[PDB]
Amino acid sequence: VRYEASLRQLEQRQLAKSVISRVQSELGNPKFQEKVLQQSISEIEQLLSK
Amino acid sequence: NVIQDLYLRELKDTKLAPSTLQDAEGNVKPWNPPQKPNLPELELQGPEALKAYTEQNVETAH
Amino acid sequence: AKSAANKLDWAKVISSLRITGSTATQLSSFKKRNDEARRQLLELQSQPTEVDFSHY
Amino acid sequence: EVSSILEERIKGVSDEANLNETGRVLAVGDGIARVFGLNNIQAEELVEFSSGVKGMALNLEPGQVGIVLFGSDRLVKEGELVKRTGNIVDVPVGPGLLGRVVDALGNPIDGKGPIDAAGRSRAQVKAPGILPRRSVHEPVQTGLKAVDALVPIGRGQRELIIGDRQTGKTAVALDTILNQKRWNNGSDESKKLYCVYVAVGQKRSTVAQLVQTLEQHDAMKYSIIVAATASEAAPLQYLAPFTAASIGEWFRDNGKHALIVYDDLSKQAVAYRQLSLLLRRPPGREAYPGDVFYLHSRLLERAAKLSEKEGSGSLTALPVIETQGGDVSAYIPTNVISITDGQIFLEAELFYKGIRPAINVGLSVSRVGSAAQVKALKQVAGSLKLFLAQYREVAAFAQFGSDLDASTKQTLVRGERLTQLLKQNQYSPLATEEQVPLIYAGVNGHLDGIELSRIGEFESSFLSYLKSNHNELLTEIREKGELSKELLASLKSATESFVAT
Repeated sequence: VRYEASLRQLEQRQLAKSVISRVQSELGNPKFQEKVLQQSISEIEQLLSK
Repeated sequence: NVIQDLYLRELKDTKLAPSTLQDAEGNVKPWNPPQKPNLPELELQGPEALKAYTEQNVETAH
Repeated sequence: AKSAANKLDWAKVISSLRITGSTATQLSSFKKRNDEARRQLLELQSQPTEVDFSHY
Repeated sequence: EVSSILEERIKGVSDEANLNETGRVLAVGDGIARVFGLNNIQAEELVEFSSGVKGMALNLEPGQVGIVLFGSDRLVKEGELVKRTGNIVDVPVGPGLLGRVVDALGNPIDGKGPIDAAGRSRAQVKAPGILPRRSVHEPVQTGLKAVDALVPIGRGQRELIIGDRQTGKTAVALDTILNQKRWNNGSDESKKLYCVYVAVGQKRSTVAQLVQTLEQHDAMKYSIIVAATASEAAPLQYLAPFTAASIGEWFRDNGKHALIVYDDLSKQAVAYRQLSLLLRRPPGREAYPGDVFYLHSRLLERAAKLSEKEGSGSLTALPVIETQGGDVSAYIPTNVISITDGQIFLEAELFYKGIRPAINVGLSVSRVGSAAQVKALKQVAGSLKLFLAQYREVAAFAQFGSDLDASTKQTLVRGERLTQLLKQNQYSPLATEEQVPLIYAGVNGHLDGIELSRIGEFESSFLSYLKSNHNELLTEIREKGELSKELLASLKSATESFVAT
């Protein structure tokens, strides 16, 4: 049980660093531009609801 | 949004990392069960002892 | 239980006091007490005799 | 599996709405920020710095609201925005904290998976009134003979462990936790104590060993270990007893009886000293801010034996104060002494003298409580105190070349044996049922004759003898808790029987 649990944690941190790699992948894109448009309209929706 | 992008992309596109089951076995022990350690035996067998003890033991005084 | 044996034993210890000699009587008493005290400490030491395959 | 759990965690992030209040950091460093803005703001609120740091707010000024960081300086930067959490400091409180080491915030630092919390509570909660209380009618016996007999400990009561640092200072307390295993193993909730060991200011290695020790003695399964290691922030350290207290209150509220060790309370004072000196409050005596007394007093009075109506739930407290230089005239020890309901002075010289426990009984009192100990043990130790006091007086007289008369040496001889009787090795709690015989023997002077060296042998053997024959007798002491005529006679005969052999 102890080594099994340790392995679940080890797997989780390995796959965690892959999430970091996916973050680096997202931030390159001109999705960096295109989602700003999404944020722009989202803030329009938010502040109009105020 | 970014939440969706990160979630979808990460989860889908990265499925696990290698792991070694053999190494897991290495750090644990399967344990096979101990079999018959020692068998009881006849206590102080040989009535050489018995006659000796009856005759010798008499520590009562005069 | 063990207490019947030990009350009767110790009653006999102070009876054996009445008779003379006991230089190796006491070693016999010591042996019976020793191992009797070992088995009770064993029986209190005890784990369940099989794995809890419920939780673990 | 791990993938599904990760998927759940990401899935558990989703959307947000307009954040009320902002303010811009300006001067900042040391761990104390001052932000401009935050016009609406509760005092003691938690405010989220955009760095990631969360910080309570201790100064509200008509200039710049002073938010004490609970994170590293390096993360914070000039002109950052901080958005108010909107919550005065609060702790998750629940049953799941049993069997968990948790940091001040309440996150497991042993990482046995996130806590199962039945509520959240607030870190500052005022002490229960005069109205919700009952007088202490339930003993809690530490299993250290000197403690139980001489300074009886009762649930509710705040009893101060004071003495020179780490002279097994932690170990005295740990022994109590270990003997509370005996009830824990048992049954009846109100006859059980849950135990919260709070560790403030101690190095990670000491703490790690401690949690290991508790797991080793398999006493981890009913403990909460609240930790704030030495590296951790002075603000987190200041907040640490108060957030431990709330976790305790969850027990108290449940009607459960529990005991909270605040080791070292002295380190809370150091923390508040730092906190104040970088909030630039005028510094009090010895640079500890004056309301250190207030801080400690409000904290300690939260533990109580409640009224029957209010479920009786007794949080019991044991503060532990390091005495630097062994002089209690220092401001923080003086303050604590007043607050606490008893004092349990430990002396270094007696440790070296080989009295282990090294508790100096001349300086140790339990100023209240006497229904805080077993009736049987009270009867036997009735003159244990007197004999010891006499031993102390006689021994004092003996110094400087006075040739003692035989009557004084009867006392002296009796007294010496008692001292040997008290000693107990670290991590070796005893059962009270079998502490009553040992004191009976001593007080009834059956050990006075017995040679000084082999007193320890006598103690060990006597216990074995009582286990052998008079195990019926021990059962009765457990069952009736006051020595009857039959028990006194049985015990007298048994003790007599074992004096020789």
